[PDB]
Amino acid sequence: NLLGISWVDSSWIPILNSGSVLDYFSERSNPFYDRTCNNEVVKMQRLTLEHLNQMVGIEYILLHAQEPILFIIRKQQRQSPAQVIPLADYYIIAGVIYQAPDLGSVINSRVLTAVHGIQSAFDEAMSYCRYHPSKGYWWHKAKRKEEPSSIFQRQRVDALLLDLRQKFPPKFVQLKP
Amino acid sequence: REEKQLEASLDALLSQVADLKNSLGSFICKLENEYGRLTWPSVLDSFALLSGQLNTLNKVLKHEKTPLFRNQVIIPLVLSPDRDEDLMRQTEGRVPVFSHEVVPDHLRTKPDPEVEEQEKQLTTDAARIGADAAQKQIQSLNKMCSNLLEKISKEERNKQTFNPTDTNALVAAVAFGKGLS
Amino acid sequence: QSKETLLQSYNKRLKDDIKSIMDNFTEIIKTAKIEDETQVSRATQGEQDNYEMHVRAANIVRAGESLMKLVSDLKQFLILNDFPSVNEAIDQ
Amino acid sequence: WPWDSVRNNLRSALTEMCVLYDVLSIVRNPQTLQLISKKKSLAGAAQILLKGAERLTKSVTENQENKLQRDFNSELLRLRQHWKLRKVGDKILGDLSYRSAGSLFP
Amino acid sequence: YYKFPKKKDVEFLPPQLPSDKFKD
Repeated sequence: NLLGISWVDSSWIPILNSGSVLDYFSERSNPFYDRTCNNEVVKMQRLTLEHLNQMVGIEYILLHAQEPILFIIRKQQRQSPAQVIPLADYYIIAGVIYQAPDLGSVINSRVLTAVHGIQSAFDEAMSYCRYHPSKGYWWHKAKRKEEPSSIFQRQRVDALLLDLRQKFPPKFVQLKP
Repeated sequence: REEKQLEASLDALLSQVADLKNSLGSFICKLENEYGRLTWPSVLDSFALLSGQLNTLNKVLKHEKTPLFRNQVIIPLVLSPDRDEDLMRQTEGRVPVFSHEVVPDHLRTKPDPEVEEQEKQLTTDAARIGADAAQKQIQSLNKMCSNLLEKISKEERNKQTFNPTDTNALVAAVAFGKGLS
Repeated sequence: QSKETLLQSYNKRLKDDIKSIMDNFTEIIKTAKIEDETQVSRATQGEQDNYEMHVRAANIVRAGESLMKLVSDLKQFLILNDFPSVNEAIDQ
Repeated sequence: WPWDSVRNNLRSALTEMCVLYDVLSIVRNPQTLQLISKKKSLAGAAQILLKGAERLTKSVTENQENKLQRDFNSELLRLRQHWKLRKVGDKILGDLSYRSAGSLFP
Repeated sequence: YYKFPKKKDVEFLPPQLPSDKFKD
């Protein structure tokens, strides 16, 4: 259960190349990979690449080619050749030593996160107030705006209104003193 | 066309997620300026339509005709977070500018610990109390409402107020004695 | 115009929605995911499947326990028939 | 805080979509967490049911305790059953104009 | 209102009234 650390490799990884990962993992100090790698048996002779996959040694091996940032550190160890048995990565991708599993935990962490947001949502709307017998039937822009009973008929006044800028020309304003 | 099947699943989930995000962003603009007359029923319908339809597709596009996640490994072509103007035409909605040391924790399984941390803090609170009504609780009440919803209206496929025979018979016996003798 | 047809359609829609809310909210009410049938992940996907009830489960139970009385009052108010067709309390 | 919460939800959705798109482009024992999640979901469902029952028995219990002045099915009928029936121009029902026998002016 | 009150344009007539409540 040691994928949760968000540690990094800085100087215990003088390099994170294909074999340089095995030699970095030889010297776990402090965070670069597991102290329980083949660190010690890889460092008995020298900073090397045998304990990666060639000899039977559980080091942070070149599980695949990655020179640019860091090879995908897999604690590669199998008594026959051509296999790495995975639990994590000492690579510098995402700047951390994550779990190196599939999209499963990635999306599931995405969704646990969004669900944090969602429960926030549900409660936030929850107890604002409720509709009741009357919507929130409790405690027993609306009053007025323009005109309630403002009937036409004599609206005819309108009709004449349509005479007046005409009986006489509106003067220009353009002055908001 | 086996590789195309896996590529179609990624585009389908991404397009639906982008559409749901755009709908949530557009609906939020009308719920911020017009804060008055905001009913719980109308707001709940939009969120339910935007979350559920996306979650169903996301769950279906992962456990149905998906490539094995044990052989293939996630590995990018190169590690260069350079801002190029010829790379923004491959996502169509996101990934505007990719940087390297600008985001130490922004993308990690959507970081929002509320389940793993809780299970780690309460990893030991029940040894031999239950463990029988939690996993074997799928047979207590199996059917309680599924055998009463399809035998009311769907199983049928009404008082009569008008008599058609009485209408035609009374009309012919009123004009004359047609049918009496 | 025939508003009785619209009233019957509204009543049928309300009944169907109530039946669905009573039925579409039992996918996790009768089981607690005792087995791991998810081929992708059972620790990060199955845990988030039930912690996301607000988007999956509680998204229907919210309106499903609120629209019932609302629709009941709406139907009881829009149709205040008072139509015994004889107006019993008139000759009295 | 309506606009603040709206912007927060929009930013969260944008971050989720960006993380999903980035992941898509890059791809191209005694824990019982599910049990605790199911227990929390059942507790939330029970709380929602209790809140619904409380809103029902609190906002609709007006006429159940004592008949008081209430337009909802308790006051509108008293005048209606006494004066007119259901009619709607916009919200107007049964104007008193004696038009049944007036024949003078509407 | 204060603001700037620069509402010039023209029109200066219309009606701005309401009483629609008699089956019409």
